[PDB]
Amino acid sequence: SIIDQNVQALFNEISADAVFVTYDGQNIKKYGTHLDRAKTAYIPASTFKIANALIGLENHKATSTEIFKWDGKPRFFKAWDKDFTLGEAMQASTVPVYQELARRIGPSLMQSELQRIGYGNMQIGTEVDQFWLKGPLTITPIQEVKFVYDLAQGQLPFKPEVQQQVKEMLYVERRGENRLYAKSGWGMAVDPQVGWYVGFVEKADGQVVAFALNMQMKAGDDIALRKQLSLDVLDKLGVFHYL
Ligand SMILES: *C(=O)[C@H](CO)[C@@H]1N[C@@H](C(=O)O)C(C)(C)S1
Repeated sequence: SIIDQNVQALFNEISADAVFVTYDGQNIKKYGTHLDRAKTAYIPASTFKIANALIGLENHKATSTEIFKWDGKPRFFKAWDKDFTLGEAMQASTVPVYQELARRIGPSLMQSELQRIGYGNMQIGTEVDQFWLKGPLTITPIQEVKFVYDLAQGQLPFKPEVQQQVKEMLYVERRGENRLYAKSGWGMAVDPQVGWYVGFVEKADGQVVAFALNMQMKAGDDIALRKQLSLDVLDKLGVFHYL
């Protein structure tokens, strides 16, 4: 109860509309400045890389050790003018690498797969390398936590080793034997801009707590806030304490 209060007091800083959803395989809990956001579907943005990677590896469109060579065309961030493996690109949010992946998957296979796994509204439109960045694909924060919780538990409808590979692409840090897995997202090409920070905390016992920060974004917002806010919540909840 007071834990739940200590979490809300963090959201007093946050002028933006936000929601923080947690899941432990039984109960969904909601926190933030605007709770209806948990039931609302938004474009997945870079959080789709999780599903994309899974779909690609499952269908032999790539390997986890394969290197996606840079084409020489300067990308949106100078950081992306480089060669990447799916894991390195996952950490760096290298959009062009996953665009290449989506193109290799193709629109037919991408459609059937998203339908098979029930990922959000399962709509891709006509551009197989754009749907997650500008719609029509949408997904709710509740759908994100249930999806990412299953990845943690190896319960998604994919090969164990495929789920394993994508899981470790999301690894951030550990404290004791509690491990933090996460993925950030910023739907920059839509009004309103959507900000994501989706993941889970794996406690060595075997118990997992999946999480999903979903908030309103604006031009010029601090890129580090989403993660930082999420860690501040995970600390106050007792799921992932600071040192
Ligand atoms: C994916 O959500 C975007 C591409 O539009 C990339 N990821 C962002 C993020 O996770 O913070 C970015 C601002 C690095 S760009």
